[PDB]
Amino acid sequence: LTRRYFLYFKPLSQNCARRYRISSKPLSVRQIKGDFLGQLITVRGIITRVSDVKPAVEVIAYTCDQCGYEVFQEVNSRTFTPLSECTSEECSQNQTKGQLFMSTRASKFSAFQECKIQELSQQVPVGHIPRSLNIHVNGT
Amino acid sequence: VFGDRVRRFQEFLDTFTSYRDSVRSIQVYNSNNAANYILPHRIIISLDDLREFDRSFWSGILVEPAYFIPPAEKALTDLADSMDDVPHHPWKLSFKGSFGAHALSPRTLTAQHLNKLVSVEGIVTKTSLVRPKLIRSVHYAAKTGRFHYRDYTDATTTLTTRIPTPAIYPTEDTEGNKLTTEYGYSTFIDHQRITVQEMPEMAPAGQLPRSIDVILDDDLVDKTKPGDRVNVVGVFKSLTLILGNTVYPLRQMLTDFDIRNINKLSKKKDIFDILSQSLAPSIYGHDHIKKAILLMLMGGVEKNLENGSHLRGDINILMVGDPSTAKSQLLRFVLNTASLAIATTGRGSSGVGLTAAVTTDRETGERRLEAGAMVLADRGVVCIDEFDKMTDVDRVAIHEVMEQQTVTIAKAGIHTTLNARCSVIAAANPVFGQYDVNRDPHQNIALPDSLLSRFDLLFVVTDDINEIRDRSISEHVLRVTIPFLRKYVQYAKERVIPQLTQEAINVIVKNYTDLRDDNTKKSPITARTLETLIRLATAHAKVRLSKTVNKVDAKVAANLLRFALL
Amino acid sequence: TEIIKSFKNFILEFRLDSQFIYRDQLRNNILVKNYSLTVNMEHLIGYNEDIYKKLSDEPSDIIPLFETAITQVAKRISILSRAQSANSLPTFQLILNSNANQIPLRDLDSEHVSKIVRLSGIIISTSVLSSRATYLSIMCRNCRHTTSITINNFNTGNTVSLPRSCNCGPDPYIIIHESSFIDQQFLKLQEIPELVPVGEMPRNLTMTCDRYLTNKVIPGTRVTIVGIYSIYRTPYIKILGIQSDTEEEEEEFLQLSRNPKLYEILTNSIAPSIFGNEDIKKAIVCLLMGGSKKILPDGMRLRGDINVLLLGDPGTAKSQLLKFVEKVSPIAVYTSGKGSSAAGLTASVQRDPMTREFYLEGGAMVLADGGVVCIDEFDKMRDEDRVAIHEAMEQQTISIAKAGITTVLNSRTSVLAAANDFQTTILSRFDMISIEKMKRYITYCRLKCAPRLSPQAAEKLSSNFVTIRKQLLINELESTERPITIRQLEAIIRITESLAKLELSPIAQERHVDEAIRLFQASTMDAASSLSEIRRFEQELKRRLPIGWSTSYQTLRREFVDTHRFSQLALDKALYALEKHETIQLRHQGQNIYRSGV
Repeated sequence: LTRRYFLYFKPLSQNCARRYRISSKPLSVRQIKGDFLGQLITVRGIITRVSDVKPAVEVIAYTCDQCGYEVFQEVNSRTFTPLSECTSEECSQNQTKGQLFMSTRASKFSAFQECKIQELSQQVPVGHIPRSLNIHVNGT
Repeated sequence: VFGDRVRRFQEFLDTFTSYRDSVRSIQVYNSNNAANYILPHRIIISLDDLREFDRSFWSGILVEPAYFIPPAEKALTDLADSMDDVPHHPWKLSFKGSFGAHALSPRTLTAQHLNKLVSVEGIVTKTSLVRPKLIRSVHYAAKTGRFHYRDYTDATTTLTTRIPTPAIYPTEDTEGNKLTTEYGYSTFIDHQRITVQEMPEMAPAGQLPRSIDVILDDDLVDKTKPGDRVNVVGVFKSLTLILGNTVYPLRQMLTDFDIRNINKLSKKKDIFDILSQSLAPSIYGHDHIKKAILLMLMGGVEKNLENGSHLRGDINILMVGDPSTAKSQLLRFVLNTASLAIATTGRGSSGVGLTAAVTTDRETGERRLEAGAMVLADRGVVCIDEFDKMTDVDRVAIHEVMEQQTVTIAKAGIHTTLNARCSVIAAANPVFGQYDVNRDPHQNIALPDSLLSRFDLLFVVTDDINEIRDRSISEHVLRVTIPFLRKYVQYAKERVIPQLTQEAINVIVKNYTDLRDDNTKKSPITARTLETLIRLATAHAKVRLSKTVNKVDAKVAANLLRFALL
Repeated sequence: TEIIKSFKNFILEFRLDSQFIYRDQLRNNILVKNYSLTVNMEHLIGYNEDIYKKLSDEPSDIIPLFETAITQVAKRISILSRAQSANSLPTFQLILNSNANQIPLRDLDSEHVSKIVRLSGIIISTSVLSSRATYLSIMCRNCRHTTSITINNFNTGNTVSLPRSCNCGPDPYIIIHESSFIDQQFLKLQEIPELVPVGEMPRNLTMTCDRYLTNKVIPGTRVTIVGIYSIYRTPYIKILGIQSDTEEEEEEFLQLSRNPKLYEILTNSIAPSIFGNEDIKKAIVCLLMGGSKKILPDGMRLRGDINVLLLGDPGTAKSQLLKFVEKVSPIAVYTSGKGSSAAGLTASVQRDPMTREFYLEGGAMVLADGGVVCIDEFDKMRDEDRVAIHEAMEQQTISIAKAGITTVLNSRTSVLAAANDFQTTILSRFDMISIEKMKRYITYCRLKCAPRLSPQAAEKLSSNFVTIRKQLLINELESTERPITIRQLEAIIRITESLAKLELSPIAQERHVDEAIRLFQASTMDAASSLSEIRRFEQELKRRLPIGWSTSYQTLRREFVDTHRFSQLALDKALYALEKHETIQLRHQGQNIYRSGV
């Protein structure tokens, strides 16, 4: 919530891989095998489809006038539901369950963008077509 | 009941070291690839060593694989742990060989022998999208920095049905703290759902095809594509589907009396004319057209070049003329007398054509495919009547599959190609309704010039009223056999491949250079026609089943050219 | 137990033509693993009177006892056959067919319920191959106890129900599915529509089909079903067996066949109030059987049936003679153009009211196997049925390409249509543009004889063809553009075969061909009543407006209007020829200028 920065990674090259004697190989989209879901991969390809930069929320901030304790919920999927019921630490021990409002300023957003990477022309096999894959980027 | 079966499989593996050295080779290949930094952990078991070694174990595998397959894979995992001595996953099995009565057609596959393993061959119609599934999900607690994990089971991970445990995905901790989804330490196993029906040559053609569904694991997801003949081996489980563990991608009987008859009819030089005249006695005339139809249904050679593209062996025939004759009556004869043939009307296909139909789904995986008509017949013949009514989409499709014999489909999920080495028989009608010699021979077809270049032989049948020739048609229609030419055509297709000689190269070079005359007088001659001028020769040379070609084959091809061009 | 020994003695002791018929059939079915056998009711009534009457009275309690005796002898057959060369045996379902009686659907009453019943009809629907169980392992979720339950012949208040208790409370049971399932079908059957009263539509019946006879019956044929008339009030049929396809009458038919003016009185009898039209009446009465069906040894057989088409103003029995051909003929059903009210001529597909099953609603083109079809209002045809009737009128085969089933079927139908791109299907696909004793003679003639033709009467046909081709060529080279084919000559041959077949003779003479040419001349009189057009069109496009803009249906309307050669049919005919000759410029103009208009 108080993250001023954005954390990102980058892999090692082949020159640092031959030195001291893999993790970063140029992978095709036909060379994905299914079982690489969760490994860091370096894919090479042309980009045909790109989208506009859009703000996607990460955490939804709700404010109340009755208690003052602003709550924050975390979303993970593409969609979500509005938490109209109060889950604060003061409304649990109370008969009243007063209305909550949303804040578009205290909520943390991210510059989300989808892209379609395509398979390289000479890396595709004989007869096959260059199928695509989706890349979801965020931040800077 | 588990210990006795695991010691019997250990004794069978100690007797036969062919699987032990194979799994040691699997492990040393994995170690060499790990040292450089994979194979999908399965060993095919020859069933012929299981019948003579143990009869009861063989019978138990054939009647109860749910109680016989997991102790054998437990023995295989124990052998993989005992054969390896380095530090630090399951292992599966596979079978092959003859099955007897268990090997059957899917149309004859009924409610009997459920639990028993079924070997069934056929043609695949659809191959769904590859979908990953969760069998284990991990999570992290940031309040203390711990890691938690949960496992998932279903009715497709074991042969026996386990007690159903509907494990809810953890959106909360047991203490009540927040948590996140550790994407990456949780394994993913992909599955596929393919459909397979019976082959059109072995099935009693006239009926409906019956298809079945195969659920596929991670290992064998890259070896399936539509349009190929396949043989699957699985278990007919009914929660009705088959749990396919072994896939192998891959007709009149001949006696010794019929081979004497076709060897006796191989050296007489009057065989071709009477064999061309004996195919349809209900149709008067048109001898050279059925001579080309005889050369058409027997085939070519299908030459595959070294390190390059393949060469077309198939021939294509287009037939035009007035609609009074038997062009629509010849398709029924060529459909009922060939080895395998598919006939379509040319207009009325529910998909986008006779290839790459509609794609939609309503089940769990929201992707499904469909097979067309040209992707089913891979070596036979297809017949399209009313060629002028066929739209441009199928015309673009047959422009591409004519001399390349491959079809490429760029869908949202499917980006593969498949073989279409078939021969087309097109029958068309003019747009004016009638045609005579005094009209020009180019605008009467009302087809583009590229389609005239795609089709090899264009046969024009005239029907102007003439009192001399029209006197005997009434008494002829008012007035060698069928099971012999089928055996003749398939024995020529399977045994003899003809090669070229110097006696038949020069005469076809002379004929091609003499016609390249027709360009100034009546018809365009292309480079593709060079190829079609020797295909037919080879044809005639294999009609006589000689090991090489002759000069008379090029002469009868030039005679067929003079009849179909002038 | 005594009935067990009696049925085992009936299986291993019945003799016919000095051989057992059930032992070798059981060995052949066990060797291919079919798990079924064909028994006949006539053999068991000829063998034992203590079996058939008890089977007819109480089949539900004696039939699974016979079934378990069949499995008891099958186990012995399997263990003695497996030991010769190269465990778990299911309950062998028996099928049993007979032809001792054929009761109609209207004779079904409140009596003889749950007894044996055999009747004929037309299967309209085989909807969903559903699943049931035959042996299932059940377990509990509380005290970790499991067991199993078996059923053999009982496949809404019946036999199969889960136990409420084995404390675990109500329903603690879980089905262990992979250690356990059979197929079954729900079918619909209706009575023959040729014999159904005019005041009410034909009723139907529902039936349950099990394991060994699944997917054996295509919907739309003459099917004889034998089973149990049970009650679920509503009746239903449990199928246990399946099969399919007065001397004074023949004396008076032979006396009527000796009359020389028979054709003439037949024609004076088919038209009681129709004034005139003898050539239409003879062509209607000669288009029933068709022609000479000949099975050549090369496999390319010839079609025997023909086509007849009525055309004219409303009235003059265009739909009244069709009722007489619906009630006279062996197999025929009355329908109309684009189907009818809650019925269809072609393959009509609808939705099921229960469980949303996609299934075919009905069809009269499958139900007319081996006869004629008769429709009204030929101008009102849908595009999804026109291609099917377009192929069936010349090839007599109906091909379906659905994802569930892809069946081609022998239609074997002739058409007797009435009416008021359509020009080629009217002028090319059509060749012509007591009562119980008569129907019996028509059926005996359609099954018994296979005629031929003599060359002495065929030379007149050859001379007629030479003269009509030499005479209509004057009208055809004069750019009238209306024809003459060999298909019409083959239809003339089929007409002569039908006319020579009506006197029950295998030979033909000049007596039938002199009436056949007179029948054909009225059709030719009704049918009778490119350089220039392409010079016009092509020169127009080419040298007038290459963009084509400003030159469309207006401008041709002007030129041709001002050249006095335009007929809209002629205009659109030359044009469709140009798009169709793939003038791809004519393609292009059609795409634009056409509904761009000018």
